[PDB]
Amino acid sequence: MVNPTVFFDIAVDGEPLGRVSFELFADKVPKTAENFRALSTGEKGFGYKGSCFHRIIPGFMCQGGDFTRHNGTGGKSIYGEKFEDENFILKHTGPGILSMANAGPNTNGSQFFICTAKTEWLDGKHVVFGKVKEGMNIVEAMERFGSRNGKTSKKITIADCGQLE
Ligand SMILES: CC(=O)N1CCC[C@@H](C)C1
Repeated sequence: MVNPTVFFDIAVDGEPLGRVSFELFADKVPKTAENFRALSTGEKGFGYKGSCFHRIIPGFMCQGGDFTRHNGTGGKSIYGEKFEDENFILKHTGPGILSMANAGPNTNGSQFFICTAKTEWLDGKHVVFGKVKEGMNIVEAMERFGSRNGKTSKKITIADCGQLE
């Protein structure tokens, strides 16, 4: 087929950091890939633009996607509020993996995370659906504004986002 590609233009307290692009595995997880793709373009009237990465843990991951409450408690999918775990075919093999954040089985909304390391303990618990294609240096830069518990030292936001391919 043709896995779509989306981008995020990251900012720190408004100051431009850089662009990160992701390939979405629509071929393996079509429903999960579509949710992220649609939220990246904002076609449903809501999405990632303007939202922040509320939890960043060095050597672990960068979490974001809460465009409703903006603190890790909200966010919503394009299929209503929450949707089921599609499948656990793909694993958290290393840095760059794009996966779904959740509050337990079948509670996928809009929140997601970018791994900065292999996180195999999350395999079978979080739906992996994409991977960073370009701008891993920017993800590594974001990681420097995080902390051990996850609280960020500065506001890391998605200044702009959309579809590339
Ligand atoms: C609860 C949840 O979805 N997440 C995202 C992945 C890393 C976890 C510590 C938190």
